Amino acid sequence: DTDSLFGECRHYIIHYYLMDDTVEIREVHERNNGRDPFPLLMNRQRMPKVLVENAKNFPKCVLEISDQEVLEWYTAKDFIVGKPLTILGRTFFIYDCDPFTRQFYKDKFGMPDLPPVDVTKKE
Amino acid sequence: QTYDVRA
Amino acid sequence: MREIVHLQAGQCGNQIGAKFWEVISDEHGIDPTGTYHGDSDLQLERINVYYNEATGGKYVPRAVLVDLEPGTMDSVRSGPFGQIFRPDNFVFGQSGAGNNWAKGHYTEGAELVDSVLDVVRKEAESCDCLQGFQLTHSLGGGTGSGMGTLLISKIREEYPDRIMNTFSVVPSPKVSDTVVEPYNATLSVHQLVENTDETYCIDNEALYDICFRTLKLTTPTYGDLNHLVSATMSGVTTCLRFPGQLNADLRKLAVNMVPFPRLHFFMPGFAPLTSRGSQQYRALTVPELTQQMFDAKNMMAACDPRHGRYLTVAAVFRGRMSMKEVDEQMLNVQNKNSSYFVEWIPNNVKTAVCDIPPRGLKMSATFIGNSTAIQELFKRISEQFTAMFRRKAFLHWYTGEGMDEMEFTEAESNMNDLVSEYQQYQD
Amino acid sequence: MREIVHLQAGQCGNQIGAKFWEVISDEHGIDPTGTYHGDSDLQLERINVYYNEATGGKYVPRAVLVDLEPGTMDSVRSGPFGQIFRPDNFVFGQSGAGNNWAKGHYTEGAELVDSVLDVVRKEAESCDCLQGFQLTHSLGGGTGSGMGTLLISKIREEYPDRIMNTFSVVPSPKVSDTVVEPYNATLSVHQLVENTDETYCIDNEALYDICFRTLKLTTPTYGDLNHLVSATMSGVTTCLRFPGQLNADLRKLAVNMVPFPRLHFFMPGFAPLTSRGSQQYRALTVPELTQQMFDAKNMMAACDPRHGRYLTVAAVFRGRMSMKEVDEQMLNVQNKNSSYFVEWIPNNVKTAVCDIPPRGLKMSATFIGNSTAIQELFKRISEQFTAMFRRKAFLHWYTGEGMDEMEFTEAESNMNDLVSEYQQYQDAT
Amino acid sequence: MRECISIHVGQAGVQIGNACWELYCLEHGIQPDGQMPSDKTIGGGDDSFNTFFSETGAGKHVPRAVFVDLEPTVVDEVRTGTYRQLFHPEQLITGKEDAANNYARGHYTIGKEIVDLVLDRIRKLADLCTGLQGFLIFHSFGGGTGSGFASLLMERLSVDYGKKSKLEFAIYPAPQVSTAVVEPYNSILTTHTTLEHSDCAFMVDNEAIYDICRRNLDIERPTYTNLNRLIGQIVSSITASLRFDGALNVDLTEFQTNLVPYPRIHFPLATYAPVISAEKAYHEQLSVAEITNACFEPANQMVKCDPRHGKYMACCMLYRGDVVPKDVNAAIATIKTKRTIQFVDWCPTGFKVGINYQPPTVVPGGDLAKVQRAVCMLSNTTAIAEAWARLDHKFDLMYAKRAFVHWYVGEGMEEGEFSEAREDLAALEKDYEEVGVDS
Amino acid sequence: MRECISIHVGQAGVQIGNACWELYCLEHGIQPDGQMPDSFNTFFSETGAGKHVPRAVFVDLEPTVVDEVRTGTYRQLFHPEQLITGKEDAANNYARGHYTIGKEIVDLVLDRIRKLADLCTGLQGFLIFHSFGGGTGSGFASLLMERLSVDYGKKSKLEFAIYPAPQVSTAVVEPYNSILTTHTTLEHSDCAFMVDNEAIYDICRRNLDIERPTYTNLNRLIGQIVSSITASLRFDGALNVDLTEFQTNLVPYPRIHFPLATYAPVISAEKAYHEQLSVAEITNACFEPANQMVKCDPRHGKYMACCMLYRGDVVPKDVNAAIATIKTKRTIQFVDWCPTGFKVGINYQPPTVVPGGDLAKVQRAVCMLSNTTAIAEAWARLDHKFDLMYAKRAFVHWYVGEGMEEGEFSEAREDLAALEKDYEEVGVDSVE
Ligand SMILES: Nc1nc2c(ncn2[C@@H]2O[C@H](COP(=O)(O)OP(=O)(O)OP(=O)(O)O)[C@@H](O)[C@H]2O)c(=O)[nH]1
Ligand SMILES: Nc1nc2c(ncn2[C@@H]2O[C@H](COP(=O)(O)OP(=O)(O)OP(=O)(O)O)[C@@H](O)[C@H]2O)c(=O)[nH]1
Ligand SMILES: Nc1nc2c(ncn2[C@@H]2O[C@H](COP(=O)(O)OP(=O)(O)O)[C@@H](O)[C@H]2O)c(=O)[nH]1
Ligand SMILES: Nc1nc2c(ncn2[C@@H]2O[C@H](COP(=O)(O)OP(=O)(O)O)[C@@H](O)[C@H]2O)c(=O)[nH]1
Ligand SMILES: [Mg+2]
Ligand SMILES: [Mg+2]
Repeated sequence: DTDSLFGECRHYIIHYYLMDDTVEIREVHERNNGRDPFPLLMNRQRMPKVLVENAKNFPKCVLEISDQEVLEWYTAKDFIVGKPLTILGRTFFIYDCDPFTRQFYKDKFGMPDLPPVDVTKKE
Repeated sequence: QTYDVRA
Repeated sequence: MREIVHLQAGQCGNQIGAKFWEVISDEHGIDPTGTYHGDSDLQLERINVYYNEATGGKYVPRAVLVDLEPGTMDSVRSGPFGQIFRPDNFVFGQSGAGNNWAKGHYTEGAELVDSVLDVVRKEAESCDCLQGFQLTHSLGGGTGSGMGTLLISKIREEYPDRIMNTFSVVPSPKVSDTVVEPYNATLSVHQLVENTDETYCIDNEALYDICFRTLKLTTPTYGDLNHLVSATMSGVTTCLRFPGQLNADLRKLAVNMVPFPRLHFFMPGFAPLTSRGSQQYRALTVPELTQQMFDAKNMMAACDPRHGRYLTVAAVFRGRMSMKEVDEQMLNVQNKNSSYFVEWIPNNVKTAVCDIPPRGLKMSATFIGNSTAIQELFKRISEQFTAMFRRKAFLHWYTGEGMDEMEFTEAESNMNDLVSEYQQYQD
Repeated sequence: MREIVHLQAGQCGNQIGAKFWEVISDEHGIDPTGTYHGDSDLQLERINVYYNEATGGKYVPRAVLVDLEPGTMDSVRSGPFGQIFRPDNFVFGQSGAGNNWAKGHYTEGAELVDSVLDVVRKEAESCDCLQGFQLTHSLGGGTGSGMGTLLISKIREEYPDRIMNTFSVVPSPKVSDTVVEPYNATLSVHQLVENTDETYCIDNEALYDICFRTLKLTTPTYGDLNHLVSATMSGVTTCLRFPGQLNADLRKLAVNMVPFPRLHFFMPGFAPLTSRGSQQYRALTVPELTQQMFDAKNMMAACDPRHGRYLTVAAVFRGRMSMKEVDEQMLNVQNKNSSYFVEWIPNNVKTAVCDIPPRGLKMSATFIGNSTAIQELFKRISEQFTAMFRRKAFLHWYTGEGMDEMEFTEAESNMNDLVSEYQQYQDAT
Repeated sequence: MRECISIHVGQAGVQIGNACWELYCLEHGIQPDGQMPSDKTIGGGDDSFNTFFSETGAGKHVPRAVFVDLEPTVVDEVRTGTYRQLFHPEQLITGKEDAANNYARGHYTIGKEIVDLVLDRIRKLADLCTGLQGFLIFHSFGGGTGSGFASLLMERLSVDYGKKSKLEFAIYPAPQVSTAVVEPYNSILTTHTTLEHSDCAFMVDNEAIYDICRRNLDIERPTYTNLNRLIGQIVSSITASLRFDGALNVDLTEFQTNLVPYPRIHFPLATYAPVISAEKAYHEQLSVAEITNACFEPANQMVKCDPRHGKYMACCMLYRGDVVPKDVNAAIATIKTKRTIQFVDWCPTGFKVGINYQPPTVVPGGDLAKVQRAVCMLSNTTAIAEAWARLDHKFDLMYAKRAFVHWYVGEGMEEGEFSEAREDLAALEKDYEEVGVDS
Repeated sequence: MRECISIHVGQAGVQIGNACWELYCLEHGIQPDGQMPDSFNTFFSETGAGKHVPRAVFVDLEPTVVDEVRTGTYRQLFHPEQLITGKEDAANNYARGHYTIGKEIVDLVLDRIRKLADLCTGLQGFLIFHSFGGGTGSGFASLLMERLSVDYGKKSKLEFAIYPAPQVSTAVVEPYNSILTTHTTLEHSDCAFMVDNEAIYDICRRNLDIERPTYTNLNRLIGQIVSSITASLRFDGALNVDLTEFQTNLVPYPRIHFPLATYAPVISAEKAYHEQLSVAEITNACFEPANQMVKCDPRHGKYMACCMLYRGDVVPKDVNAAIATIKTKRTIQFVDWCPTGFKVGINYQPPTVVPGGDLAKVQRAVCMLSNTTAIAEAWARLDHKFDLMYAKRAFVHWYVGEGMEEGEFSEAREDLAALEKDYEEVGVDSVE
């Protein structure tokens, strides 16, 4: 968020549940942190990516976006290490993931190579 | 292609 | 110009108001970040009614979030439009009220009202000309039913002339989730009648009934009941935010809706409510909006106006239409249902037109009505309140706060005085 | 031209002055080496006010660092901007005072004041037209509360016309760390009233309260309080160094701020302090400054002025702003809170404008105020001083130096005289 | 030279002002920029950019109008309309809070804030003109701004200009349909100023135009803009003899003189003809004979009343276009020999005829076809008496229960004025009944 | 030829010098180096090199406020010795600028005005710009004027100064300086132009639509007014008026020399596009109380002598029609002993416009110098502020510490009480 006057570098941790595919984004609070202690940015829910092209004739002021109107859900496919991914207009570049995630991705999902990428400046 | 790693 | 400050009390208030701030964020085209990316110029000319400008092109809501339990603030900040609200606008205590009116009104209400009044005064002085404050709360809660009644009493003394609209949630008999529900409602309604210029009675079970038949939603959560409420809440101030052929605001109906100061309870309604399957077969227009308005099935509360008598009727029309047809429907529905309108007030219907259609739709309509049937809800509460009050049941929770017993008697007295004056207007 | 010599007494003074000298080093764009690196012209136009020229393009601060204990000198020499100070400007003794006022002013103060005097007269003769001296110290120490009071006692005799500003640290009743605290404070306020042009009462408890709530930092180190006082310190002389649309200096405010010579205790305010989450939702506008200067929470003193009556108000604005908006707010605040102002003084507010903002910022404002609430702090000292002086507790440390018992009586009498007349002038017709 | 100033008040006055000034700009050929260095030259009226517009040395003809409202948005669209550069921004005056359908709010609390500013604006407008003929004021009896703020304005205008005429083009509440419920209180209470501080009234209800637009112009789903264009045609026809030359030129004074027999009777009825769509217009032949017969048709009246139930007292005629005096004359002689048309005993000669050259211009995208000849009628009659009677009946059933009163008395107006104004219409209805008696 | 010398003092004097000389240079066409790319000879002296050498004296007790001019765009317009500074300021203190710091620099600034006047052959007079609140603008200007009266007994001396505002104020000790300064502007002044910032703040938001004005916005307006009074001298006109004429036709008694100025029209570039300027139209606006740059109501007093200044495309026919309009209203009052209270001056060249300003390029202008008795109430509000001050003897030790006797404080209070007492003496009607 450097471009705005309120530049920040707060790190985030993103959880995806295999219960039903749900994503939550918790923040990493610092020592001083300048900020009120808050639990999470977003809560367990289903993110659409693109919805059915009949969205023009959908009264979004009355009915919510539902499984009839979406044609595709956020899945682990956008959730791959090394590549940025947008949620609600947030750039959210993935820095790294856990060893259990690396295992599961390599032996159950299929892609074997997800090397880490440093994101920290040299002071 | 190039947007660095940024802090 | 003309500003609005949105008060938010209780979990019912917090979830409804957060949903409301979404349904005007999409209208005024602001992202969850806080920037404008809309297209039309009219979308950004009167944004100052609900939003306050900050540096960096960011617009912040003029809302005060109050809830006595810190748990609800966690969900609101973690919502989709969570990072849009200001942290200082969040005010919250450490201990809840346990669904008890007496605790939240006197015991734990005293330590927090000074902080609520602080930010409310700050938001009051920030704007130049203020029209009124809007409060969303539940009448069966512990904070909104409790502290919220304390908030409205204090602001009326501070700002008498400004208008008070209340989007309160009134319980239902068929489905209830709290045993001490009648005690809080009966002790709160006494505060609304003395200090409120108009009230919008909404009941969850009517919303459940609408979703079960009218909208055809298989698994109705709490959100769709809130989104439908947020539609009506947007449908009253749409004429204020935008130009129209026959313009209106929150006082134009409020002047035109109060025959006597004791009568300010209304039936809100929303016309374009169709199932997703029947959306193609339905052809929305001024007639099809009208017959969907006037049935009791579309009504958002739990009283049949057919058993009652319509005092005054509002029709705030959103979108572009022809009024001679609008005029004809209002005159037609007046003539045929002659036994349902009052005889000492001719021309009971008030109409207004704002040209801007709602987002994702072509035509929309908001109905606000005062009918005799609102007494049926109140006497229903008396059937359960006194039956629980005749045995002094669940009184030690209320009595332990230090309150007397005549407060219960004077509350039941004024309501029985209200309905008797309300029944005599019917006859 | 208009120069300032920065006196520096005690561990409180050494750490505050070190932070201040770093702060205006950033504003004037001078590296820790001592060379100018700043981007703008006016960052080196009036730098002779605080800095002295050295061959090879070097600037040395015009500071005199004094402390009876040599331990603090090593810390300030080991700091970030430690090497910028001239080594000869460091003057220090071998034995401290042990929080004893009598040792620092009478016994151990006599041997070193001459060495302080030699450097002080050296810097004073260096500048052609000195505006005055400037001292930071603590009233709860043995050096600043002791030796410092002897220093301001002498310097009035030599240079009477020069402006004396004192940014003293006043003790708090709630938080304290010295058992013999009130005796030193009672023996220091007597020296301040006779020989000082203006005094700024700073308190650590209020600075903690600011950083706990306004900035909501969880772990306030001693740098953060030293940063807050340094910003207020720079906000007083920013109009002197840089040009402004309505200029002022120390003498411009001091004439407007002292109605009577006994009344020179002030109560400072700094506007633009907000938490990082508070940055996100904020419109940088001057009414937001004015509301934030005038609230009881922002002030860094231990007195609420709602029980006092505001005698005179001063507000120096740093930045390029519109004075019609500036002037209206001070008229507005004078009208809504009419009860808190004196009625014998119309137009209680003095205003000034400096166009250059502080570095890293667009807008700021510095507030200096005189009110009756400063009397609430002196009596609260007497509630503890007399309670300890009645049983003659901890007196042999003071008595062992060879001093009499009357000195405490006259110091208590002078402050009782001052608080009694101060109340009279508050409710004067 | 002759001149008129417009005092349009409230949402109704502003919207009518949008239509009428658009017609006046097109009538004289003025760009929305307010200038005319344009190549094409329409007309030859060098004197004619006076009266309505004000000539300046730089070439911009700034209009002589005052747009005032207590809500900004209705004027704000004019501020961002096509003719924004045409209007003087200071001629546009806005208020932050409106009357909210309350006559009291716009008369005692909110109106008085901007009265001094508005009356100062009128003064410099009157300072520019040399010979002011009269004031044209547009408002509505429904809204509080058009009823309250207008009422005090005429009260202060009368004490400032005693002699200058003040004409009332106003929206009357319709008998059956209504856009408000507290409307009768405001219309009851605004009758007092338009009775003592008025010279001529032009009441028209919105329902009659809906009848006219559907029946004749064939617009099945009309709009306010359709109503406003018809209104703009009337006012131009009133001012047509002033703007251009004619055989029988009439100013504002003569048709005021030949319409008011008694000072308390100044409520005529307006009628316009021919009003037909583009398709049907050319298929008929249009003469003077039938257009004046349409002027006497009860279905063509702009007010919901039957003149056959009443009796004419003074009819003012306004012909315009390629009219010839005999077919005006022969039309009148045919009018007299009808028993269905009745006239008072004390006015054997009850017509005032004015003749002009310029055929009425048609705005593009309208509903009126381009026609050669037209006619405007201003008929004072006793058939308007029933309109007040229904309004009293509507008011009486709602004053008895004291509905809506607390809004008014809480604002700061006494309840004794409510009964006082009702007595006035009780008195005014008897005055028309006195004239209906024949000796 | 007629000449005028500028004796700008204080922080007010230096900024008003920048605005006035910027307009003056554009008026004649002066390049910022000082070159014509001779009506300019009244304010400019020529060398071989063609540099015009503005005849101004910038004096202040603080160097920062003049060093900004020294680095300014007009660094090569003004003479380095004409810029005179002081090491320390008077610090809002009248006595400090009158007895301690002023006297060190009196010798130099009197030598400068001597040399500038030595350049001039026939000197019409001096214009002095200063303040009543600040110490340097009140104290140093007083003694300089005290020594100016003896040095040149005859030469006219005009006083343009700001007055302390009725409600707002930038300091707290201004009334002490303000009260003590009235002695100098009474026994050593020929004409006074007291103007407060609120009224210039008032006029800017309602006419020019500048909601957030600054001192440069006011200073351009006062630069316009000083341009208007002198423009009759600079360029030709039908009825040319000099400094002596309007001085004589404004001052009936020696102790009454406080005229109230008024300027019109003050409109934006947009406003001129849809409005028709006329001589009668701009004349009326000079009489509205909402346009006065002194917070006083002339309808509460009576007009006693009015000076007229027309500039632009002005015709004497419409001059007489406007004045004939003026005399036929009851709302405008005049004193009994002055049936004829006008002094008309007509000039040709219209006022120019500086780019980046606020005033539109106008074709006709009007300047009003109306001396009335309604200004006396302004001094009355100063005494009430002063009397509540002097009772408790606040801020006196600063004045006493400099070396000023406390008896003068009562004496200055008694003088303007007599000066007030002269004003309702004029307000008495001679009812025979
Ligand atoms: N015929 C016609 N009537 C209009 C028009 N605009 C408003 N009205 C009438 O005006 C009445 C309401 O008053 P408004 O003009 O809308 O508002 P107002 O005059 O500013 O008064 P307030 O509502 O108190 O502010 C409605 O009942 C309409 O009948 C219009 O364009 N044409
Ligand atoms: N209108 C106007 N007033 C000014 C201007 N500059 C200063 N002032 C006024 O002058 C008053 C203070 O006097 P200054 O001129 O600023 O300073 P000074 O006269 O040199 O007095 P000292 O500060 O003691 O040296 C302020 O209250 C301002 O209102 C200006 O450019 N325009
Ligand atoms: N319709 C609807 N009702 C809600 C929602 N959230 C809570 N409620 C109702 O609010 C009641 C509980 O209110 P409570 O949290 O105790 O209010 P509080 O004590 O003021 O915080 C329940 O009976 C719910 O029916 C919502 O999102 N929609
Ligand atoms: N606010 C603040 N207070 C300080 C700082 N350093 C020391 N103090 C205070 O100074 C007091 C001790 O002063 P001391 O060293 O005895 O002063 P000395 O005897 O004159 O050298 C303690 O109570 C601290 O609270 C500082 O950097 N900031
Ligand atoms: Mg209106
Ligand atoms: Mg100065």
